[PDB]
Amino acid sequence: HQDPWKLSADKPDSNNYYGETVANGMIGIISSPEPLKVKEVVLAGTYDIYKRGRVSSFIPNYNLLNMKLAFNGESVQTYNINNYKQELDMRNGAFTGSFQFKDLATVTYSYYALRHLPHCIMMVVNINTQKDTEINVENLLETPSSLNNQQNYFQNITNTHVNIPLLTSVAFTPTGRSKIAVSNTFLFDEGKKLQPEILHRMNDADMHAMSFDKKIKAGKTYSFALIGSLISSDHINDPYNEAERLTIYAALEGKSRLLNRHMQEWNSLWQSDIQVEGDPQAQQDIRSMLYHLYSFTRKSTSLSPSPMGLSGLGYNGHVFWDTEIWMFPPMLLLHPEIAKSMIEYRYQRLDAARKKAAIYGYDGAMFPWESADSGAEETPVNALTGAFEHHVTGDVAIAAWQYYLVTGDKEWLKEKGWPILKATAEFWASRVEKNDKGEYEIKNVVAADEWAENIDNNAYTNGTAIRNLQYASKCATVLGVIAPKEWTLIADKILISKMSNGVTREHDSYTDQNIKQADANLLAYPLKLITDKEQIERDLKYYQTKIPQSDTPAMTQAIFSLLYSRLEDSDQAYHWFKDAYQPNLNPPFRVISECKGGTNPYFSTGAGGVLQAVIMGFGGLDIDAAGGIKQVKSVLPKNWKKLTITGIGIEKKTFVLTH
Amino acid sequence: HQDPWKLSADKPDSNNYYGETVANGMIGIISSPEPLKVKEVVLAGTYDIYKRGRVSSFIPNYNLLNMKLAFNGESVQTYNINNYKQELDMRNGAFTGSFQFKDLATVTYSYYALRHLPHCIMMVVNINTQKDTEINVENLLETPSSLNNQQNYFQNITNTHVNIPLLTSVAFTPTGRSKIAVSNTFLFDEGKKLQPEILHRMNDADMHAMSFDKKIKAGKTYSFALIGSLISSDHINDPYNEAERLTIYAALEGKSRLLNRHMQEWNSLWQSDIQVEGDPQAQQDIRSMLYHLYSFTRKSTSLSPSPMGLSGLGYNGHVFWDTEIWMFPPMLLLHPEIAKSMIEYRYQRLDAARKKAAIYGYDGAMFPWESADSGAEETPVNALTGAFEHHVTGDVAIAAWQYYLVTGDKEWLKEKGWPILKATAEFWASRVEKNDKGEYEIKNVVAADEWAENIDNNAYTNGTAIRNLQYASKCATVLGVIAPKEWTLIADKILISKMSNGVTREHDSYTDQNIKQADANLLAYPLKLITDKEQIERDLKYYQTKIPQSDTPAMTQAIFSLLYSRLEDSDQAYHWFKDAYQPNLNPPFRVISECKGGTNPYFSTGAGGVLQAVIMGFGGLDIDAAGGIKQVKSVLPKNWKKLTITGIGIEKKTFVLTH
Ligand SMILES: O[C@H]1[C@H](O)[C@@H](O)CN2CC[C@H](O)[C@H]12
Ligand SMILES: O[C@H]1[C@H](O)[C@@H](O)CN2CC[C@H](O)[C@H]12
Ligand SMILES: O[C@H]1[C@H](O)[C@@H](O)CN2CC[C@H](O)[C@H]12
Ligand SMILES: O[C@H]1[C@H](O)[C@@H](O)CN2CC[C@H](O)[C@H]12
Repeated sequence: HQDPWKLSADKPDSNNYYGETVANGMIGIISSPEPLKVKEVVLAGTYDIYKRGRVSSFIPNYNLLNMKLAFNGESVQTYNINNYKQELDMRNGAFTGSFQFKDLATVTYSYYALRHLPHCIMMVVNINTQKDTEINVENLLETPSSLNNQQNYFQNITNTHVNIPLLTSVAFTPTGRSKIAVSNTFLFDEGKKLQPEILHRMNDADMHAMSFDKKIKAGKTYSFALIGSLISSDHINDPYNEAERLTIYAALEGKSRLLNRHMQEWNSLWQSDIQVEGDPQAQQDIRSMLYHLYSFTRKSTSLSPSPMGLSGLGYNGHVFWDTEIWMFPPMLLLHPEIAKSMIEYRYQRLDAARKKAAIYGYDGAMFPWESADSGAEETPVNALTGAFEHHVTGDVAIAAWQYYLVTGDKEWLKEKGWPILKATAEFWASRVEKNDKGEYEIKNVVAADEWAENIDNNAYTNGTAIRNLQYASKCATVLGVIAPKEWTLIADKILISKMSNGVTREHDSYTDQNIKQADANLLAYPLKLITDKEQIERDLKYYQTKIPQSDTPAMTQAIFSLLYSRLEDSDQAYHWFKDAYQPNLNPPFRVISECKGGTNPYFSTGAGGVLQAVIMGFGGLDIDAAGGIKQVKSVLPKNWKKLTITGIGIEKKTFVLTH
Repeated sequence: HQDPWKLSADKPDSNNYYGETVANGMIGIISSPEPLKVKEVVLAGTYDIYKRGRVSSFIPNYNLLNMKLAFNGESVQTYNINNYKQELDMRNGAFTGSFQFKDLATVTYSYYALRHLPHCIMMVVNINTQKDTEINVENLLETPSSLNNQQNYFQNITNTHVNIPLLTSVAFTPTGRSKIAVSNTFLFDEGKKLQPEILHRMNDADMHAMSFDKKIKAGKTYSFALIGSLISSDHINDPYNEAERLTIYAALEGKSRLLNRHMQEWNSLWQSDIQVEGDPQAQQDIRSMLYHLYSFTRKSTSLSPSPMGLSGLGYNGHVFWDTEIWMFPPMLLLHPEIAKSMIEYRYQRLDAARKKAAIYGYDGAMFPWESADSGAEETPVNALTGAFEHHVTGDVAIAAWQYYLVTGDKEWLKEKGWPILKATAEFWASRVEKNDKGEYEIKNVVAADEWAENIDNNAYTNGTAIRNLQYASKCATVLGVIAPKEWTLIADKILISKMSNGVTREHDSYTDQNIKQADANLLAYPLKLITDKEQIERDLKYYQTKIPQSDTPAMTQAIFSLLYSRLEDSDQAYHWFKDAYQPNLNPPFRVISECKGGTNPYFSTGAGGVLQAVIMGFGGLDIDAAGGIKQVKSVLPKNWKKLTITGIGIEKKTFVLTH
């Protein structure tokens, strides 16, 4: 089960099973331990009030691939099949199940979130008979109880060449905010005259289904595919007609054309890759991390991933600084067009950030702690982060500036990056308070260490303010504009304090408390405000044991690893690399939970950080403050013979590291 | 009762009481004669169909500060209080009541529309008892009859340090257009363990309340605050969660931090001030006028005041040329950032003006007579002003050009000013008709003198067209773009005619009719098309007695005053200054009604005009046609020993005038 491209499970155990996701950055499909079922389907960009937090959320959507198969009237179930296996092929995001049904047939099915068609999904089923048999196949469209006011339709789209039977449902999110349309069809190889007749049943309020029978002689392969389109009023004006249109189009493209396009797009994604010799387990784990980030983002969009991407409803689908600081940097180096989508999400939401600042008594743009459709604040009101954790504004500025550093796109800097940098700097200029000594303070925040609430002069927050003001000032120079001289004055006098032992103090009330996650250490990486190796080391020694084992997110140990790599300490770097994610795994596919021993995968934020530990730490790769990518000193794990990182920077460079 | 900073009323008489307003440009709170109550609360930017005119209106909102206080079960009433006094502190917009309850305790309360937090209010209550006693306090959220489909909630927001009890209501404006949320909490000094238990009652369909009891020992002062947030779907997508978020935020900022920020913002506003020596009554009156304008506007927004600002529902909250010509000029000189918001309102509504022009058969932008949320026409259809009073378009142009003259901001001129000037000049170019003699006429309008309906070649209207065309042409030159030569050709030949006595004729059917308000005289000031002193004087002599005493708005005598000041006639200037507002006052705070002996305060338009009579007339200050502020000859009232005007223009100049 340590293939470098494929994650495999024998005999899924539903009592201890965490499903894997396939996704195209628009739809995510999460696996069920049951054959020919899916657990959950999530559509990006569709939010309504629903369950957790009393705020907007991703909505469980139609499990559009759900299928029932019977052989001579006997329904196929976990209990009456054998040699059942599942496999995720990370090369093309194919999820495949295979099993034997008694003495009758082998069944294999593969499904896909098509990479070129954001709103289309396909499942291909192959039946190989050992005896004469008759299959009954049913595709069910069950309206999830997250939706309401559903309608269940069925029709035949015909001409002289085709009969495309469309199974369509239309329904609404809880408050009516979004209209969802789903339309499915079967694809056959045998042609209009010989294809099975499709029956339609509407026997329940919340479910209808299309079905057929097919006799298959012993020794034959019979194949069919289900194609489905899933779209909403958040994506298109008329989702009903558009879903049907899309499914007709896809059906007429056909399975082979669809998969070829899909494969070509996945091939391009994997032109940026990480290869490790001497550690098959690391190789597979890292490939999984890349696979998840690639599946949970999409170039040429304004979409940004939640902490759980499209693996489910984790954290309501909301967008956090997890994108800017954790998922964005690895994607910026490997596929800058993906990073461009992530920053586009914030650029499009700059007006909402301007509104938030005004409501809370500040200038410029104040990005929300949690963001969704509008760009307004979406944090649950019971969490003080929403009102008080303000570093997110600086996080967005840092990412904006980095986008320009790595691409060198001055047109983008003028049209998009400067609007962000200017407004965010205006925010910080209005957010600081000057004291009697001429220092600038940022008082009453929630720290990056979120356990420290309503404290003053948080190290990370203050650091992000400094960087935002500096980058805005640098941006202004690049574009030949005059930046307020106050931005530099303020940046140079924002307080960052040391305790009497010379360690960076996390906030003004900090002595020796346990902390949730890295904060002061973030000044060393990513901010690079602390570059002195002795200071980096002192801060590591003091804070590394301050993070408890329980209830602490995977936003710490990857940074420790990276910093120990930059200090050329292989043993410590490797220790922290493993600790960053191996204690957070769930079976059978080694998906990553938020915390150690947690059960809420897939925490793409954690993957993002670990990828930085590999690329920026072990690989020594770094965003050069004067432009482009450079390489600094690094070390590898003892047991790693070679590290190869491909497709880095706009020059698409390959980096090879050995002992 | 002639403190220069405070308006005071002893023992409010509810049979003859017109309340005063505190406001932050977003929320206005109007006083009740009753202790611990408010009369009315208005939120800017929220409009729906409601009562007058069958068009969009401000909506009476939650009286969110309404409180009941009892001492040992005995509620506070008219009959059991003494030494009851109210005071408005204009320095910081604090409305304070104080009273003695029997011989047992003294009570003070102060409330604020917080200046830095547009959507937050606070009331602070202090109780000093002379014997041991127990108070019961109730805060009530009554849904006004203007709203529907209300929901009444209560909950505790906790952590190890705090228990913030939130009293929240959500409701809808009449047609469902806007969702309103209000959320209140109590602030205590004593901390979570010792603070009173908060009870919740929901005994009515349209009212719920939170309450507590507190024992107070003899000789001690007990203090608490009520904080409330009031916001709508016009302001934020999710007003429900945003109100609760805001109130939590405010509570954790705390009273002292909130009032410090409030005070700092008010301090800045009063850096522009008018000081009069030798007339305490004038000094107080003028401070009131400045106070109301400062309270009813907001820098760094796109908000514009209605004729009654946030003092009530007067004229449905709509925006009229009252802003551009009456409130905007004094604010442009004192605080250009306030003027900037006023013109921003129009800029953001340029599309809607373009739509109006197209619908009425013209080119360019035709600004509506009455504006609200969209920028479309909002005048009641029974008033011919909405279809036919077209000078508003010229008024917006004049203000836009003046903004540039006073700031010299060429970037603003390019991005915003020119778009307005260009489109408005295109309107006038399409609005005029050329006659046989080569003159340009503007036929079938309602005059600035609104009593003249469906007449031709109104003096003021024609003059605004001339200026709009001139200013647009000059703008084009500044920016180096080529302006249609037709604009100057037209401007030079727009008809303005004289009667046989050499007086400017109001319109083509005018001989000697009574007029509603200044019209022909407006050509002298503000337009400055008539500069010849003998002409100005003849127009004054003819028209000054044409305005009746009754049913004529405070949009005339201030201009007469200013013009007599420019003619250096102190007696006439002072006569008209007093006549402009003193006959319009309502007790006990000397608020200003629209007309003489009227009962509909507060007419902020009138204050705006009178402020021009003071600044531009007595002070001699003037917007120079070539840029900046200049000073022309003027006189003072005999009894005024000194006039000091501070914070004028972008140089923030002080002007001092004596006899
Ligand atoms: O942004 C992080 C935060 O830094 C952590 O304390 C964990 N949080 C949980 C949800 C999201 O991942 C968020
Ligand atoms: O804002 C986030 C925070 O970043 C996370 O650590 C988890 N919290 C739980 C509720 C809310 O989503 C809040
Ligand atoms: O614009 C003015 C108009 O010039 C006057 O005749 C009175 N009107 C009443 C409402 C608003 O003040 C409007
Ligand atoms: O247009 C305004 C006019 O400017 C005012 O003098 C009052 N009028 C009454 C109805 C309507 O608001 C109309």
